[PDB]
Amino acid sequence: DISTLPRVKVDLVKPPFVHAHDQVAKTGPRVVEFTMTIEEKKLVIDREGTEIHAMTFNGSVPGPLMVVHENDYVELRLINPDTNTLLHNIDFHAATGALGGGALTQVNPGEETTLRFKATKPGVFVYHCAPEGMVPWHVTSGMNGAIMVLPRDGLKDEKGQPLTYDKIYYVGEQDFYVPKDEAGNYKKYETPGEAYEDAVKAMRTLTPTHIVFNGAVGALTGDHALTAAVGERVLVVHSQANRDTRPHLIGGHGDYVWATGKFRNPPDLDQETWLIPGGTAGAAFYTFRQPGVYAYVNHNLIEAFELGAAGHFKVTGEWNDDLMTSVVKPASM
Amino acid sequence: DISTLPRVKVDLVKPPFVHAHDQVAKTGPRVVEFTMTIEEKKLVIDREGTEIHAMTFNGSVPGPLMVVHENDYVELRLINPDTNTLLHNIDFHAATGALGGGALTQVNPGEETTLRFKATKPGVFVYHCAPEGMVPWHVTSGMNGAIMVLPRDGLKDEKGQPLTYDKIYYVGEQDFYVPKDEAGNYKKYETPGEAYEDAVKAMRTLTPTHIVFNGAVGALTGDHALTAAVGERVLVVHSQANRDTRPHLIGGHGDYVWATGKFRNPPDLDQETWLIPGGTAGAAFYTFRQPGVYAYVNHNLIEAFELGAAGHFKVTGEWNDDLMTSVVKPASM
Amino acid sequence: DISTLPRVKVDLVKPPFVHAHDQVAKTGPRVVEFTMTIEEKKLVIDREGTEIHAMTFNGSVPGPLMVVHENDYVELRLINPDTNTLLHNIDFHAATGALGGGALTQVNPGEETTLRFKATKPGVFVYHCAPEGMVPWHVTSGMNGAIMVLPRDGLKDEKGQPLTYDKIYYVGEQDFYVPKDEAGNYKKYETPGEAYEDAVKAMRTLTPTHIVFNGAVGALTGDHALTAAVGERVLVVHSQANRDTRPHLIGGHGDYVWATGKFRNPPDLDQETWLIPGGTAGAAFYTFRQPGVYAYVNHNLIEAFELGAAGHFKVTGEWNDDLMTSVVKPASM
Ligand SMILES: O=N[O-]
Ligand SMILES: O=N[O-]
Ligand SMILES: O=N[O-]
Ligand SMILES: [Cu+2]
Ligand SMILES: [Cu+2]
Ligand SMILES: [Cu+2]
Ligand SMILES: [Cu+2]
Ligand SMILES: [Cu+2]
Ligand SMILES: [Cu+2]
Repeated sequence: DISTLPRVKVDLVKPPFVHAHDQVAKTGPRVVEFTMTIEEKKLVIDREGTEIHAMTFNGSVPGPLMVVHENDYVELRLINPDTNTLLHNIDFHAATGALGGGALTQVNPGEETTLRFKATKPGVFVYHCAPEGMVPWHVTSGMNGAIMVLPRDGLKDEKGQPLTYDKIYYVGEQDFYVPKDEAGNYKKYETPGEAYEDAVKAMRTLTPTHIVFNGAVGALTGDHALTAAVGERVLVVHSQANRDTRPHLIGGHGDYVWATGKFRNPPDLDQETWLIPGGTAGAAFYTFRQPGVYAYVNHNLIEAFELGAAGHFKVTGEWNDDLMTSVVKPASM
Repeated sequence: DISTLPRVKVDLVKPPFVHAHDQVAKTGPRVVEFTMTIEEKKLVIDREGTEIHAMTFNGSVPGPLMVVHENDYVELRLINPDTNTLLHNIDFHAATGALGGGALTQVNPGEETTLRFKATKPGVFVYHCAPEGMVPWHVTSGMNGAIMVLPRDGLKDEKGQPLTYDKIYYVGEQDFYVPKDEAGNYKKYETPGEAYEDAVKAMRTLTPTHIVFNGAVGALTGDHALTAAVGERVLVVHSQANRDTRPHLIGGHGDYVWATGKFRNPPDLDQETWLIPGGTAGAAFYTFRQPGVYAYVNHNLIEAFELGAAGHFKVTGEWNDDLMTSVVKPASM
Repeated sequence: DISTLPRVKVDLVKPPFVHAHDQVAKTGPRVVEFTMTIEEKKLVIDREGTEIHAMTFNGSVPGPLMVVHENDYVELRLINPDTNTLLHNIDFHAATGALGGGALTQVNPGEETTLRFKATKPGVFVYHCAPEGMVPWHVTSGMNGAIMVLPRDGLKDEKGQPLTYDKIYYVGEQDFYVPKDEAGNYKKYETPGEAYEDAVKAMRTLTPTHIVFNGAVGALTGDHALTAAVGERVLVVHSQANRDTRPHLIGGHGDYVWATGKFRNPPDLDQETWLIPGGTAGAAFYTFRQPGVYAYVNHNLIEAFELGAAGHFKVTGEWNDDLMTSVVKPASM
């Protein structure tokens, strides 16, 4: 009887940070209550000032990472304020039935709904908007995020021993299809419905104009670089709701990788690069061994360094010359 | 001595249905006799009336699913009637030697051939036409299907216990490269050889104009939706002879997935989405838990909902409110 | 103390051949000394005479395969002669820290450097040039190769028994983005810096003009086909530094495949086709069972047969009619 279970309210935080949670469940099954408010907003996605109408869950691209344990219930209050202009809904790939919830959560501006589902399968999963006849348009406008369903006993390695992360980050990777004039210039629009009328043609090229982490070129750099210390164990959750990606930590590895995101499977070990299919979340565990700057990319390096799918870590601590050293620094002899 | 083995004739059926077979082999090794007749035909592939010259095995795109057991012999009589205009052949990815059979099966219009191979490796496998110098042209004209080579003791899970499907469907996914005029309009042609003269340029864009299940937009919808009941175990075989895909059951999962199709490997569990590389067949097992409409897509949602890679299931039975429920239906308060 | 370890000098050889090595380490950990000299050169990449400025490690596309054992030290002397025009560096995906070495190895024309790293993780790994702000440009100009880090006890199967190859080949697969005039004709240039000024636009299409093995259309055919004998065990290492590929041996299989290249994981069995993500090396083991010609392709067959990602094996020995036979040769009846 679900009414006899504990209810716990969670306040979500902005990616790439993740709300506070316990890896090992410290209670029995609960009803975990989340509220997300839909926001349509203009977003500047590149250094050039290119502007799109973003369709967001909770004001961000990606939407926030939700975290529960296996056989908890997710209870989502989804709010579509009348300041928005479109009909939206939500499909959880973690959920079973009703198109992942999409059939039950269609909210017009001025409406709200509350969906409950049982998180029966452990892993990281995409969630995304999916309105009939407008699915790729909403998704590729940024209206996607992810949910992590932890095993009740936390994460385990390929031999059944614990893997405990010290830090967790959520990297949402977004393909955008910004329409262009005949010369190749990106268009801007006053409303989402104006933007929509060039969108299907732009999408049908299957060629993104931009591919970004955390909603913009350079978003996970500078004052917003990801951080760690030598010795720290970091889980990087990575989603792509519409298009394949191939994450890579430049100067590191994925020590343990669930490339298709599902924790009942043993992780792949020692990955350089892994394929997260479009429509999937994956997760990589790494223990930092060297200080300094790292880049974290989609390893189609064009997509990374030209189209925006690149962020940075800044890592503190002790350089290990056994692991790597410059024997003779660059010089002319 | 192959001449001392039983011979069994199989009459093939039209995808997405699959000929009758036993999961667990009820006889010893056999010679399993199949006949396929090549048919070049005009095919309307979209709602707009776009017409291509399809190059088919047995009149369908995809060709039919053949089913045998490990260490059976496949004996295929391949017929190229003189009503056709091109030279064709067949390459089985299940087979060993002679370019999968392609080197031994070149048939002009008016010719037939009979190939035998031993199905030494269990899994689902692509088969496709592959005439020297015209390989992608034939494949991307629809001239591909798949063969399932079951283990003699049936399918097994990640721990060695039986997996028994109640229903099986074969989803062939086809990328087409329909040539366009300068404005973007799709061309039509009177013969395959006329179509060929714009084909290499269209293909070289690496950008399909259409991506369809069972040979057309909407083919696996309406009166041709796939069906199941709550509680039924369904195996969905999925092939793509030329281009990567990423299948996803909207509102379900792949409970057990062989994403690259080979049953000696333990399946991946609880997948949301999986990558079937171009040139591969994969297979997903799911037990339905909720009634209603599902969509089954390539989860590049542009490819799905704009280019045609989407079908439906209609599932009968009992809604499970523990698994999912609308707590507050969409409303304005 | 690294100074107390043996030093062994290796002279590299031209792909697809691989320098001599021991599968099972016959010494303790060593410092393995490699020298590579950077060469910018014009390269003809197709039958039509299309010419690019290749940026090479050691004169070849791909660069040579380096081979060491787990917990050896790689010590690379990287030489950038003043006959070159650009600044280059090297990132080892096998290495830990300093952007895989890229931060420590920036060499102007006329300079050299020596990097040492510990090969702590077994597998095949990409290495590539990666100069800040010019990364995809160098990589897609051919400036990438691979390194194999063998387990000290050699390769093992999915059950822990030895896998010993008789032959090894290295297939580097290169995506090129040759700029075109308005009609679609490929441009030529007198220097790399001239070529660079059309390069970012060509790359941003995400549509290669050419996709080749061993640096040119047809490079692994004719007098340069790969060779084997029936019964021989062959390891094919395959890398793609920038873009996904899907290798396939036409008329064979990958009996044991590490599709993402890392030997601590059990191989996938009996693969028809596998996905090597861009930014990765993979490795497939096969025992030949049939003589004759094979093709080895990227199984996007357009990429293979139109854009150049196809090579051949010529295999000697005994045809096995149990495995495959023509029962009735093509004929009209
Ligand atoms: O090595 N990462 O580009
Ligand atoms: O959740 N499937 O689009
Ligand atoms: O069967 N290989 O194209
Ligand atoms: Cu929406
Ligand atoms: Cu989805
Ligand atoms: Cu054909
Ligand atoms: Cu093939
Ligand atoms: Cu370089
Ligand atoms: Cu890299």
